[PDB]
Amino acid sequence: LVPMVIEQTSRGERSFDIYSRLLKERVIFLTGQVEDHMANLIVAQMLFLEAENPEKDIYLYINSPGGVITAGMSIYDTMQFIKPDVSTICMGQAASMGAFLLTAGAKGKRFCLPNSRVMIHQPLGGYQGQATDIEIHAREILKVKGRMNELMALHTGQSLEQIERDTERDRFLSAPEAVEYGLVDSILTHR
Amino acid sequence: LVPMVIEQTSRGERSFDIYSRLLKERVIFLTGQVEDHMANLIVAQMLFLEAENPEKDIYLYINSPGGVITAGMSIYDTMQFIKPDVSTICMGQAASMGAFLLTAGAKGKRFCLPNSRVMIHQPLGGYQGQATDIEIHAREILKVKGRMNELMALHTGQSLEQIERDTERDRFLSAPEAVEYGLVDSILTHRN
Amino acid sequence: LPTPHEIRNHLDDYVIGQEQAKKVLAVAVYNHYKRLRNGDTSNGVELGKSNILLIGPTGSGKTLLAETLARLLDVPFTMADATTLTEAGYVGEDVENIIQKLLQKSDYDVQKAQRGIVYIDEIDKISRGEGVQQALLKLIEGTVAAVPPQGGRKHPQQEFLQVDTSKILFICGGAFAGLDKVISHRVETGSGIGFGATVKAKSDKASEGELLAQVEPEDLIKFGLIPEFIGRLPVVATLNELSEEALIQILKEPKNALTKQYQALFNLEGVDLEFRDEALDAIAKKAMARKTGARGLRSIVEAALLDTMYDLPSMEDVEKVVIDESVIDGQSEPLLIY
Amino acid sequence: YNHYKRLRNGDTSNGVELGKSNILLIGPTGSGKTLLAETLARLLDVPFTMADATTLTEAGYVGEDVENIIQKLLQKSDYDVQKAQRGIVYIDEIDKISRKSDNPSITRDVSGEGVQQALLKLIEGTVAAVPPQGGRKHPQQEFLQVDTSKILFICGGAFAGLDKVI
Amino acid sequence: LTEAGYVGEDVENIIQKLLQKSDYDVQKAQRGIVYIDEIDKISRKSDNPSITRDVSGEGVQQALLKLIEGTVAAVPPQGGRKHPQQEFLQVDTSKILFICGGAFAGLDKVI
Amino acid sequence: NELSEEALIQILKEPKNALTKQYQALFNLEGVDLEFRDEALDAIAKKAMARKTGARGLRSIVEAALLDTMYDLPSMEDVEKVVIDESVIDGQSEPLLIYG
Amino acid sequence: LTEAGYVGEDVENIIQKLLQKSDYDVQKAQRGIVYIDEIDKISRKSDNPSITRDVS
Amino acid sequence: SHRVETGSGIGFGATVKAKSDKASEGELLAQVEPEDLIKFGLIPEFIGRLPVVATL
Amino acid sequence: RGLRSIVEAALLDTMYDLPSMEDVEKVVIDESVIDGQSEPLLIYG
Ligand SMILES: Nc1ncnc2c1ncn2[C@@H]1O[C@H](COP(=O)(O)OP(=O)(O)O)[C@@H](O)[C@H]1O
Ligand SMILES: Nc1ncnc2c1ncn2[C@@H]1O[C@H](COP(=O)(O)OP(=O)(O)O)[C@@H](O)[C@H]1O
Repeated sequence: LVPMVIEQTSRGERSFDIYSRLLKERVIFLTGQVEDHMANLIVAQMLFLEAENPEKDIYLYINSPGGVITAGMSIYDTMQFIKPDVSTICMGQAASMGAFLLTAGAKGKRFCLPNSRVMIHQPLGGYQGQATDIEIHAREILKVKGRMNELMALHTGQSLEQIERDTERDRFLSAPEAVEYGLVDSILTHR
Repeated sequence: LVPMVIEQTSRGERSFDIYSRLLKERVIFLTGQVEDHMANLIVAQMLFLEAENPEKDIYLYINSPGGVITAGMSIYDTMQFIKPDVSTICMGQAASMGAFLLTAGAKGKRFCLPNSRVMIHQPLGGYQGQATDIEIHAREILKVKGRMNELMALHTGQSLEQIERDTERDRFLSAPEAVEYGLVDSILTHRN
Repeated sequence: LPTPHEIRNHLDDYVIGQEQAKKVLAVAVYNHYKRLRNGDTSNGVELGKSNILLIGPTGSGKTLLAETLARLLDVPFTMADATTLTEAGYVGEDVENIIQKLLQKSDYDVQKAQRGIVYIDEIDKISRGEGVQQALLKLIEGTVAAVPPQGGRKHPQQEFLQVDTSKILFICGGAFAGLDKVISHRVETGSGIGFGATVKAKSDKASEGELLAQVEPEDLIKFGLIPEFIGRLPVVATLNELSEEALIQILKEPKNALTKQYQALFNLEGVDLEFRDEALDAIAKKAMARKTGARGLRSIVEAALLDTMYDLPSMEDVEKVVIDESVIDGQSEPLLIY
Repeated sequence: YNHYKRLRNGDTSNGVELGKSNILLIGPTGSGKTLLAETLARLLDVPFTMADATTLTEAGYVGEDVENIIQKLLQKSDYDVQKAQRGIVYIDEIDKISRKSDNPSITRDVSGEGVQQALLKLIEGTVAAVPPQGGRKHPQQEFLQVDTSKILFICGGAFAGLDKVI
Repeated sequence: LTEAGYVGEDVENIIQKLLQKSDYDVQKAQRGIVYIDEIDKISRKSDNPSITRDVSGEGVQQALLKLIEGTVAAVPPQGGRKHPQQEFLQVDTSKILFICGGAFAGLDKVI
Repeated sequence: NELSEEALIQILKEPKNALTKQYQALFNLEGVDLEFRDEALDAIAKKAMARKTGARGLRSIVEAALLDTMYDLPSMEDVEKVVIDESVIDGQSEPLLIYG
Repeated sequence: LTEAGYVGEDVENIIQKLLQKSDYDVQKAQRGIVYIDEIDKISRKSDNPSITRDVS
Repeated sequence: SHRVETGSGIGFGATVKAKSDKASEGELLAQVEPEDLIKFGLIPEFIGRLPVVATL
Repeated sequence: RGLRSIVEAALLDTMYDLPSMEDVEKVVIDESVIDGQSEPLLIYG
């Protein structure tokens, strides 16, 4: 049961859920496995905030053990498409898809907590059917892998070759390691 | 279900949930298996209270059997980041994750009820796959073990070596024993 | 009709730390008097009244600025409160009553009374009653209000004195505590809860001084003020705050300083008084915590000097008296010289 | 111009009795509605005054009475009912008197519908008991019979939201 | 018109207006005609209990109940020349015809 | 009908009791002429429309622009005329002062 | 005490009463003291329709 | 009291104020200010003219 | 009472300019003027 918070102003008092109250401050919560339904909700929040103010920055708190790749690209493309700079803050952890969205944030506005764990790996997929269909799907997932690595290299700043070797297998990273790698810009230790 | 309550204010009578009413008084309830969904809810509550009054303290009531480390670690970093002190009270029990958050509270403000039981153990996990992958995950969980023990030693004040030996297996600590170990400071036997 | 610079000098004698606000009031009041002074109105053009709007914290000197100007340029001065007129019942009677109060000090002279300076405070409270603002704007824009002639048991409608409010200067002071948040949202980042937000609520409010200086009509309408009322208040003066050090200066720097008042009282008695600088910070610190601004200074000093005032007349051989920070705390007794 | 003609034609040699037509200025705030009324007093020969509808309230309540409108018109007219009868009146903020929606009227709305009911006879023309000055209606005989049949009325207000209705 | 004891005008004032046309002649006034417009305005707002006193509404009707059938109304002698020695005139409305009229908006819904 | 940006500019100079003429007369009696350039009138109207204050807001805009000069002009001497332009409205440049 | 011109009382008579005690000597009268008891009973109140005017 | 009453908390570490030690007229009137007197009905100018306040 | 509004609107512009006109002996109003498509006829002597 989400709690209700009261916002008091001269005009009057309004009651909001904890998640909706923070939305007014351009704070979006990314939680759980990435999927079409949850991703669609996050996209709606980005467009809504863009209409209210296309200049103010938007904050994105990422805590998720990855998920569907297609759903993730919708969020990534939306962030780059809209004019407002989307800040990314890693809470708890950021898996393959979470890390891609984390590093996708605006340059200089990517943060992570000191004890956060960042893990990056190559895409996972499978197909059952005829050999001809397998080649079609196998070519598709490989293109996605190369495409994702290219984007990660762009934001991180590392070479494409270095990103391929590192992302071949699961590579757990810490907050200080992420800073040097390029996934994030700075750590938010204290206020 | 949750029983509604009435709060009297200058404007007039107002209706509040039992949990929401306590949230207005800087009281957060940590209950059940620690998971990503509930952790983000607690984090949102903390950040909201910080804006209202960063000077006033926050009271976290911990009654849970533990859970995920990643989810629990998001609350620890939030508590240390915000300026207001986060008071931790142990109700019923505080397992591995509940104990880390309990001892992580502000120095001198950590409390525990007399009949509460505080249990601490080392992280547990598992992986299935190739030997190469197992080595990667085995190194990761071991680093987390050292990370958690390092922080636990800082708050409790005990040496890292002692914490490592004590947390090698499940260890149950009563409310008085926790005071000596350093997990808490005082016991709230009766209101004074 | 002194120049604005000269008017500012007089205000500086009694008010300190609000130099910027003095500039706004000096030029605004100069124009109002200039219009009255230029009563000939030879050219067809008609001059329009300009009303000031003072936005500052409690005990910042809003009220003191009103009467100080009247003292320089002798004119009747009256004060009113928005809370008094929020009844919303027969508002016409109370608004004209304000002019009746002004006429008491103006010898019931319409010409002299028209030049008076009216002051109002706590305007934020009515902002949200909406109806009371409808009546208030008429008074500022200009309206003729009939008043009885110098009291009397009774008088006919013919003898009733009618005074035009168009020639009277109205100062609607106020303290908008919540307006600072609205300005920060519009001007600064619109984040107050997140990690990147600014929640440095140390109570210093140093930013509030320059933040409130950016006041625009947009922030006022959000506060609940109607646009029509805002339009009748073109001039805006903003006081930032009274600092702890500023309070120490107010204790002695003003002409009619608080310390000088008590010092004179002791001097005629036959014993001099000395106020150490250490005692001043103790008094200033107490006022800051109480949040009364300069108002609390009088009460704090009177209580500290109450004990000595009771025994000093009966006592003798006290050549001089000295005060220190210990006396302000109450643990110590004022030092006596023999 | 027609108003002056009616006063000029006060003799009424013909059997026909000239009627009165009132104006309703509907416009957004800041469009000069109030300015138009103020710009007429300069040239207007007959007494003219301005008032606010929000202050007005139904009779028998602590807010105000509509008869007070004539008191203001009498101030300019030197309390002479003869010439005041040939005056003009302006009523501002008439939009606030409208009922909002779905009201059963059990509350006996005073600020709204009550004010309209009292003005009805006033606009078309009826004798009104006006106190001398600064007085409220009471059993006392301090009243002045004023006729509003020949007094023009110009109700001006900013009907916010009317565009959506249209 | 409003209930007695309130700021609004009293019901008895109607007789005073009729005495101005007849030169304050009680005999000629007792046989006069009266017209009360906007009678629909003084109506209970579909609330028989009437929690709050409807001085402007229901109260006016109660005051007029005895006036229409007949009552010895009291009014000033001659426009209140001097408040001392009022000697309020006695006027009986038993023979005074009354013609009330108003537009009852919403009555069609009831019928 | 609601006022437009072009109409606001007309209101500043065309009316007999125009806001500009009020300040001009205030300065003329002192002995210093006053002039407003068309570039400044357009900026003043834009600010009112930008802030939605309307015609009433024009007084506030003029007050702020001439706040500095009105304070120092009486004390100052040898000021024959003052010239205002769009640069004054934004605050980047102080109002030009002509010396005799 | 009530507003001037009303049946209740006039505030100005307080000074006259002080003179009777001092035998009308302006010199010593100015050195007198006044005690207005029940000051809270004249607290401002909202307008009442039934009452003609709030004299107090 | 409405102005200087801190209020009662709900948590374990909060301070609960029972009706026994709620408040009293003594020690409450001593904290009187001009703003509270104005609400009672006294004129603000009247209060300003009376700086000395003797509270029993 | 609605009739007065219809007539005033139709003759609003006419009455505004009628005094300035010269030798206007008669005026005629027809159905074409009510809807607004046409303007009232002005006869000059
Ligand atoms: N600079 C100053 N010098 C001397 N006295 C001051 C100064 N500032 C404030 N005061 C005193 O403190 C009071 C502050 O309260 P006031 O001006 O009435 O405003 P408010 O009604 O907002 O409290 C002044 O009226 C005056 O008595
Ligand atoms: N065309 C105009 N010329 C001059 N002033 C105008 C004009 N239009 C509007 N105003 C301004 O509008 C105000 C008068 O109307 P206003 O008070 O806004 O009406 P209302 O009270 O009906 O909203 C004044 O500030 C006046 O100068």
